[PDB]
Amino acid sequence: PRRRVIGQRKILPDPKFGSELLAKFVNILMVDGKKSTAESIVYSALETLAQRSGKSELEAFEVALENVRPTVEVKSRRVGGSTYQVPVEVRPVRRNALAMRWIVEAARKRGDKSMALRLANELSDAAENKGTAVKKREDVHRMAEANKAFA
Amino acid sequence: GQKVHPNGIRLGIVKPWNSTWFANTKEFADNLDSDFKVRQYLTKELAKASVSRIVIERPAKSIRVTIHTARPGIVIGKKGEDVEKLRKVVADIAGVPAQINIAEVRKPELDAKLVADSITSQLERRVMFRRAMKRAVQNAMRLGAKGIKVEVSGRLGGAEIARTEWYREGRVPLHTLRADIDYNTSEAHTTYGVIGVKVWIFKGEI
Amino acid sequence: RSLKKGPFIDLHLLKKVEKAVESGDKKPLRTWSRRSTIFPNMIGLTIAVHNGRQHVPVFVTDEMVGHKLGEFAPTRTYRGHA
Amino acid sequence: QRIRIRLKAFDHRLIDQATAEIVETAKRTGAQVRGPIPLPTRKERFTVLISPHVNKDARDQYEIRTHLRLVDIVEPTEKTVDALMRLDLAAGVDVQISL
Amino acid sequence: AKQSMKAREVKRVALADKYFAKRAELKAIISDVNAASDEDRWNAVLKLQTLPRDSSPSRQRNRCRQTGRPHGFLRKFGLSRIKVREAAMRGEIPGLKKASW
Amino acid sequence: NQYYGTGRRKSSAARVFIKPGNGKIVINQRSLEQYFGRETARMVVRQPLELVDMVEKLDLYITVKGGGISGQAGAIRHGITRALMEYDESLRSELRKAGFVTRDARQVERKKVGLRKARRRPQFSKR
RNA sequence: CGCGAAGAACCUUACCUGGUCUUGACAUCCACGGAAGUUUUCAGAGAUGAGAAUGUGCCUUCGGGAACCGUGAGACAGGUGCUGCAUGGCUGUCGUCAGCUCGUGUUGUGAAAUGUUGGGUUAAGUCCCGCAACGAGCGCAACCCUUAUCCUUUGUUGCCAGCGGUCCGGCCGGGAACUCAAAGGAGACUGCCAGUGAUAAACUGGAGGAAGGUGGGGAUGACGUCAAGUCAUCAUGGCCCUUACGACCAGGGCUACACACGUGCUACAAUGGCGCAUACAAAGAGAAGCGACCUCGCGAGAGCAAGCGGACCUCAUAAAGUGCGUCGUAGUCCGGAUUGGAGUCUGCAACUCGACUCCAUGAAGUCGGAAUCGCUAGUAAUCGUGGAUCAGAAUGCCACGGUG
Ligand SMILES: [K+]
Ligand SMILES: [K+]
Ligand SMILES: [K+]
Ligand SMILES: [K+]
Ligand SMILES: [K+]
Ligand SMILES: [K+]
Ligand SMILES: [K+]
Ligand SMILES: [K+]
Ligand SMILES: [K+]
Ligand SMILES: [Mg+2]
Ligand SMILES: [Mg+2]
Ligand SMILES: [Mg+2]
Ligand SMILES: [Mg+2]
Ligand SMILES: [Mg+2]
Ligand SMILES: [Mg+2]
Ligand SMILES: [Mg+2]
Ligand SMILES: [Mg+2]
Ligand SMILES: [Mg+2]
Ligand SMILES: [Mg+2]
Ligand SMILES: [Mg+2]
Ligand SMILES: [Mg+2]
Ligand SMILES: [Mg+2]
Ligand SMILES: [Mg+2]
Ligand SMILES: [Mg+2]
Ligand SMILES: [Mg+2]
Ligand SMILES: [Mg+2]
Ligand SMILES: [Mg+2]
Repeated sequence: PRRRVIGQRKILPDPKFGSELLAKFVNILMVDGKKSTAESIVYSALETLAQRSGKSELEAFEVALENVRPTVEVKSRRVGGSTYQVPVEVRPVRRNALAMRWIVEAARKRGDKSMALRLANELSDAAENKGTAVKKREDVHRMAEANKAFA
Repeated sequence: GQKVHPNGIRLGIVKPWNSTWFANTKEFADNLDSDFKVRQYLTKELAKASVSRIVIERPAKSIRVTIHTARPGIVIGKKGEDVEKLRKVVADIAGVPAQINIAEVRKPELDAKLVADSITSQLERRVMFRRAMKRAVQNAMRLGAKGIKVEVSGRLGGAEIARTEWYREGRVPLHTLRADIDYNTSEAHTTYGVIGVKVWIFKGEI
Repeated sequence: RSLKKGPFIDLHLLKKVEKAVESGDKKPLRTWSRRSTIFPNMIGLTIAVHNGRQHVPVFVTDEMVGHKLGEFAPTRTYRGHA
Repeated sequence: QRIRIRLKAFDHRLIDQATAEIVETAKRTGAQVRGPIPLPTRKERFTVLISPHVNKDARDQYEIRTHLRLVDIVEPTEKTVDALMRLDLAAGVDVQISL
Repeated sequence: AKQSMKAREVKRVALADKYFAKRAELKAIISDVNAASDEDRWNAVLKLQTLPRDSSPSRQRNRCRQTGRPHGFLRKFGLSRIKVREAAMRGEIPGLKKASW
Repeated sequence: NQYYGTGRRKSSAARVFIKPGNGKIVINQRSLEQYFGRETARMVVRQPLELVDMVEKLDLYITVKGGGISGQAGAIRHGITRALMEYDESLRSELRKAGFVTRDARQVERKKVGLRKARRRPQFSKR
């Protein structure tokens, strides 16, 4: 990306709800181009949150999403052979992307039977501000305010 | 870098094929090789008759070979015993009967095959390559050619180290597919080895 | 392996072996045909089968019937590396 | 009856004019001519190594296209058959007739 | 060059249509269970061996027609890859132009 | 009268006939729910008849060929678009803004010599 | 370093052991004797050595001349023997990088410079201004192929909207609308509208449009560099062999195995494994070939046998996908290496050394150290299909579509 600056690419809403955010979620969960599998898994986990521990069925997702979204990041900048870890503000879309990626990768490394109920537990405890996605956020923060002097 | 063959890249665009028969994959290979044999003959017995192109065409079950030549009198001979003594053996080689026609090239200095043959014939007569090359270029350019370039390569003048020496004049746009490019190659077998000659002649676009 | 529709054996080996079982056992029968099935007909005779440079003698026991002759003459020499 | 004519060639202009020559010489004897129809062209591809030795990724790709034309005649008077069997076309066209 | 290899190959071709595609009856037919299930089929299996080691269609290497190269053969033209390229660029194989799709 | 439309996607081709005044979606002599088992294909086919709204205001007889599920669904969308554009002739302006009118011209890229895929390169290593 | 090799059981084959030949396996010329082919005979591993039968084409311008065989003596044949650092031809590479030069003029004693630098701009030595330069050439771009929209023509073997009939299958009558096929034509040009810009060249944005700024992909590789690669495709200067470094045959070997490296395939599972049911492709090949239906076999396959030189017939019922059931986190109903037994088929012949099937066996492996590779969109990832080579023998190579 030296010269050619890029616009954006379209994305469909979700059949069942009509969301772009959750359509992003299932693209990030999809593996190998198996979209049907990922739609099945994500619907199966999200209703499992809603009527087991939860609200109106789109709200129950965003409440777990907001508590893992980071507000500050670290990016590194070189001197002549030194690189400072400078804290930077994260842009909205990158906030959603980082949150979704951390949720998916925390759900992938659990020990329960299905992927739907793994996702279910992780989103449920992200709603309760514990687990490992939220602590991923907490320690990216920790490191960002450890280097607060290099702003 | 290596170049594309300038006649091959223009087949079907502006340059036609040298064989215009049809065949299924049953008789394709033998058609091809009997064409090779006839071409090898009509190369090697018309050696000093200045033949430039041999077009082979196969109607239903028999052949006709059109010989483009600069010196039609020797390939038509003394009242015409010689196209007889040629078709009697071409019908012998291709197994089917044969017919022979003879077309004249009227300016033998605007054909890459004849110019290459000329330069190799002079090189085998122990002539300085510079003089051959420059005479070819000036003779081709004084007859209306829009461009020409010749190139000789390999132990020029008996040197121990081979060299490639080329001479260009006019305009030879090898990257233009519209371009009327007449290209050909020849080899001179001297007492120090083989010397390769390539000739490009540009006559116009479309 | 081969089809059950006929085992294979050569002609010259077949005739050499029949005449050797009529005439009593003899010299190690020199052969090059490593591809021929061992038959019941030559239990007891010694066949020296070619292995590339030599003729290895084999004394046919009844356990060998059904195998090929070449199985009893190794073609490659090898005994350790270092 | 019906007579069926299949034309194969390596280029499309020669076979185009050959099909013309057929279908107007068929209307010249006053016959009904069904067609001409272009059947799908069959293109055979070849891929060759282009160095003399040890250069696996350097290759050339060629193709031969065979063009196929079909024409049916459905009202043959006796002067249509001979009138089609006397016709002179250049060497690139292979014709197959079917009674 | 190795002219002797070309001689071997042409001898195999000639001797092979000499015997087989004419006397395949010794294997294609007599092996049939409807032809024999006994000493006849055995006698045929042993007769198939006294025919020369050649004369099989399975011993032709199918070399090039001009240089005699074993490898890179193309059944469509009867030439090696080198010869089909050198002759295709010169414009001698009908209809064979460079493909780009 | 019939109002007709042709639509095409990756390798599929769909012809669409619309009649006034009934609610049948029938594709290849089958229901929509019998044909497309995936609700995303069902959603893509109902897209153009959601801005151009209906209850059961036109019935549509569709056939399709070639391609897979997504290709056929996109082809049917494009065909419905063209057919209803022949029907009204001035629903065009808002269909342009929905992206339903542009023929998606993304085709699968050819495999190239020396490459394992269209662009995937063999594993390189310095030595 | 899945490179020559687009396919080493024999052959290929160039290597080894042994058995053999010497004007020769391949070619021309000379002399003599036999027309060529036939189809059996015993020895030999085989190359090679030993009888019967036979033909007589052809004009004889009646000596024999033409095809094929045997023997003799020589010019000679033959060499995948060496030199790619003697060469031609062909190829890789920097690199599809934007450059590399020339004529005339001018400047400098001269090697040389200028032009080709400068201000902008572009993917581009692309274009515009300015300028001791003025012009030109090879490159860039365009012309070529393919893909994305529409129109015209033709309408089977391809198609089925409106019609009649039907055994409910476009299958019959029938239609020429539609998909499609393949010829021709149209379309995109910063063409249009705003703004910025040095009244510039061009940049941002908008409209219309199937497509917008090189629309996507390919072919196309400038002057030259690396004494780069190939004398084993071929061709070729010189050197070397000439009862052998040439030629024929059988068996073996190129498949060895303490190890090290490169490129791939299959896994370590639940986004999964197994069982049943059921959808949606594209592009190809086929006459010593593709081989349907039916019958037999658990299966690989076998028997019989139609159709097809092919928009008709066959290869050939796509798989991932969807629905239901089960397994429930285990070295497992994961993995399928290794080995034993029984077979099929191709082929003179599967020991060394083929592919596939059935029953049994069920290693390692639980996501991989230092480190390292590919990819910017129908791409990556994954899932099947086809082709060349080829009697048989792909996890390789070259192509095609699905999901994405
Ligand atoms: K084997
Ligand atoms: K060279
Ligand atoms: K100058
Ligand atoms: K040499
Ligand atoms: K071997
Ligand atoms: K592999
Ligand atoms: K590896
Ligand atoms: K197991
Ligand atoms: K094969
Ligand atoms: Mg073979
Ligand atoms: Mg793909
Ligand atoms: Mg490779
Ligand atoms: Mg410069
Ligand atoms: Mg300068
Ligand atoms: Mg320029
Ligand atoms: Mg200037
Ligand atoms: Mg029409
Ligand atoms: Mg260009
Ligand atoms: Mg070197
Ligand atoms: Mg070397
Ligand atoms: Mg060598
Ligand atoms: Mg051998
Ligand atoms: Mg090897
Ligand atoms: Mg495990
Ligand atoms: Mg890129
Ligand atoms: Mg797979
Ligand atoms: Mg494949």
